[PDB]
Amino acid sequence: TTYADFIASGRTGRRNAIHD
Amino acid sequence: SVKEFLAKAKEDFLKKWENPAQNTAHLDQFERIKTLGTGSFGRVMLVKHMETGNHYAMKILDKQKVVKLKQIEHTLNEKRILQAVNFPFLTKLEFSFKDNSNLYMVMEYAPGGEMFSHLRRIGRFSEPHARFYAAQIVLTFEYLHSLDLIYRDLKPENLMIDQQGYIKVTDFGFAKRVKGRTWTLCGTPEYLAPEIILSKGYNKAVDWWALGVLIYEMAAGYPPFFADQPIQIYEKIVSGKVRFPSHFSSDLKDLLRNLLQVDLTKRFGNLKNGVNDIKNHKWFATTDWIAIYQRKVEAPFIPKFKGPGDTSNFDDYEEEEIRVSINEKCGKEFSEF
Ligand SMILES: Clc1ccc(C2(c3ccc(-c4cn[nH]c4)cc3)CCNCC2)cc1
Repeated sequence: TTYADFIASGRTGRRNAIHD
Repeated sequence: SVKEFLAKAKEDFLKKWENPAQNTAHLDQFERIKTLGTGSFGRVMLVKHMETGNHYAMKILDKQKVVKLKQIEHTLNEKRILQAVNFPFLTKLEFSFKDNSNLYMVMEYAPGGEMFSHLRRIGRFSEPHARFYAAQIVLTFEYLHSLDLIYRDLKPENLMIDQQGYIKVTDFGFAKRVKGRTWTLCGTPEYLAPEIILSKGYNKAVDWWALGVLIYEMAAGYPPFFADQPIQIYEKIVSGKVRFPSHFSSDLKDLLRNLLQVDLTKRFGNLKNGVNDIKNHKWFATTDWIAIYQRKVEAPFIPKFKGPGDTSNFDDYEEEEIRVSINEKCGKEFSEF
């Protein structure tokens, strides 16, 4: 399931901003 | 009339914009209580103002780290804008000041924690739940954009739930006052419009795209484009293909198709009728925009609180010294702060 893929991913925590 | 309120709102903003408030407090007017989170060049703490006993959120930035990360103009932007604005769903500055090593921005404390924490715990919101929050973002962006401000970092991490269950947008590190187009590669990967990814000049339309990502994430429980690495995510954003959960209503899907539109001439918010395309869309049909601004609508979730200065809706972070050098750092760079 898409939920399961999300929850298994490395990006369920607080996401940082980008820069150059 | 939306037109009249915004006209006065702009008169109020310009006066503070052209004459920024400066040095309105000092560190030892505040009892430091707890850290609510971290950033690359600083952090945010709960503090108590000794004079009033009011609790506040205090963003503490390390001037040397700001310079290293090339965020000087952006940080000046943040303070200049925040001291000038005033809207129910934004944490504006109550005080700002600096000392030898640090910059400081004090804002109204939101006891409920981040939307992020609640969204992740509960899994996902109901469409009415997500619509309640979306409306407040629709109105804030209406306000900001009328002032020529682009926000550029919409995400659940930046949305604080207050004692009444209403939102406050916070962290304006990337906010900028610009007429026309700008080029900075900034924001959060999941929320970046294709314009930003493809190094085009862009404008406030990128905020309306990020609204589309937020509404999806709120209603789905995950973002429309995710992966393990940023480059996998940008691949997905530019492709122009989003799949919606089967529980997504027909109206929601249509809204999101129009927010998450790679074509700038077709993206809602960016058209000739501006924000009304969003406001008069079927998914918001039940929304009373005035009642929402007035806080008369019953919030679908009110946070648990046990007295003022309570922090149980925030995570625990390691507490760290605020060191104040005897030598002034970066005086020239931050002279206007
Ligand atoms: Cl430097 C920095 C920037 C942002 C934060 C966060 C933050 C927490 C609380 C508040 C806050 C403002 N008013 N009440 C709470 C603002 C920003 C927002 C992003 N996620 C981590 C926390 C902490 C530190």
